[PDB]
Amino acid sequence: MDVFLMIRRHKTTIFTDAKESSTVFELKRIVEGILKRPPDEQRLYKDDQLLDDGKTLGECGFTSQTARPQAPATVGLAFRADDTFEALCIEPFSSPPELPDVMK
Amino acid sequence: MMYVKLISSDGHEFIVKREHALTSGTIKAMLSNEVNFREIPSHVLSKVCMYFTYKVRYTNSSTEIPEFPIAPEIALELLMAANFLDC
Amino acid sequence: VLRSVNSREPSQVIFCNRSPRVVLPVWLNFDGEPQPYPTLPPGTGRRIHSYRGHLWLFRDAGTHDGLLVNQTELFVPSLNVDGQPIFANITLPVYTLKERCLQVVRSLVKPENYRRLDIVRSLYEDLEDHPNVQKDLERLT
Ligand SMILES: CC(=O)N[C@H](C(=O)N1C[C@H](O)[C@@H](F)[C@H]1C(=O)NCc1ccc(-c2scnc2C)cc1)C(C)(C)C
Repeated sequence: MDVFLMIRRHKTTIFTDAKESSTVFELKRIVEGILKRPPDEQRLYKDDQLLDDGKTLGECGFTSQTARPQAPATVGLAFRADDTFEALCIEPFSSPPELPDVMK
Repeated sequence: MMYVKLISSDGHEFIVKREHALTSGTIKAMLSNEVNFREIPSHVLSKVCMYFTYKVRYTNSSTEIPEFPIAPEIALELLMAANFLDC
Repeated sequence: VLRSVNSREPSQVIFCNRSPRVVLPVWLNFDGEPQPYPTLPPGTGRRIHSYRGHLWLFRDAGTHDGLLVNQTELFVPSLNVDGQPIFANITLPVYTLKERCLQVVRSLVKPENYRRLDIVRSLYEDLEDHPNVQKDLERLT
C-alpha cells in the first residue's frame, strides 16, 4: 500500500509516496536522490520521535489510511553539519487571512 | 525520478514530481527546474501540490473517490491560484 | 435528441451512491425533459425499476454539481442477465481544483455577494454560472 508524504525541513518540503513496507533508510535514499545528502547525514522524525533506519514506515505509523494523497503525513528531516546534527526545525506555512465578511 | 521545485511567495520550496507539476499548463510553460510564484503563499501552494497528488492518484481509478478538502479560510486564494494555473 | 426510448422492456437497477453527496437521480423523459426522482443519502442504495433504453444522470441534490455513474455521464439500463439487476455506481468525479474551489466558495457566499468578492470579473461570472442540468444537456448534444 502507498503512503503519501511531505518530507519537511526548514523551508523545504518534498511531496512523495512510498510503500508502507518500505524502510526509513529507504526513505533517506529517496531524500538523497533529491537533496544530494547521504543517509548518514540525515535524521527522519515523526513529530519529535527520531526514526530507526530498519523500521518500516508502517511500524512508524505512516499508514495508507492516514498518509493520504489529499492529506499527506509529515516526516521531519534534519541534516548533519560537520560533526553534529542541527535540531529539528520546520518552518510553518503562512497564515490564512481573516475570512471576508461575506464568507461568514 | 525527475522532480521540480515550486517556490511560494514567502520562500517555501516545494519539491514535486515533474509529471505532477505538468498537471498545470501554466507551470509547463514556465518550465518549457524551478518556478517562483510571487502571488501564491505557502498555505495555498502546499494545497496545490496536494491536489496534484490527489488528481494523479484518482484519475482513471475505480476505487471510490474521496472529496478533495478545502478549508474555508484558504478557498478564495486557492480559487485564484487554480484560475492562474488552469488546474 | 437526448431522450429515453419508450421500450416498455423492464430493467431492474441498483442506484449505489458511493459519493459523500446527497444524490438527485434525473430521468430524461420521452421528450428529453429532465425528471427529478427521490434523493439518495451518501453511502446508500436503492433498488429501482427502470426500462431498457432509458437515460439517467446524477447530480448533487443541493448544488447540482455533476456526478459520474459507472465512470461516465449517462447511465442507460440494459438487458438483465440471469435475473440480476444492473449496477449504477455513482461517484464523485475528480473535479478540477478550480471547479472544486468554486463549489466551496459557492457554499460559503450567498449569490448576492459574489460581486463583493475581491477577484477578477471572470471569476464572478464563473461562480454565477453554477452547475445546471439544462446547460449540460445542451453540452452533451
Ligand atoms: C413504461 C415506462 O417507461 N414508465 C415510466 C417509469 O415507470 N419509469 C421511468 C424510469 O425508467 C424509471 F424512473 C421508471 C419509474 O418511474 N420507476 C419508479 C421509480 C420510483 C422511485 C425511484 C427512486 S430513485 C431514488 N429513489 C427512488 C425510490 C426510481 C424509480 C413512467 C415514468 C412513464 C411511468
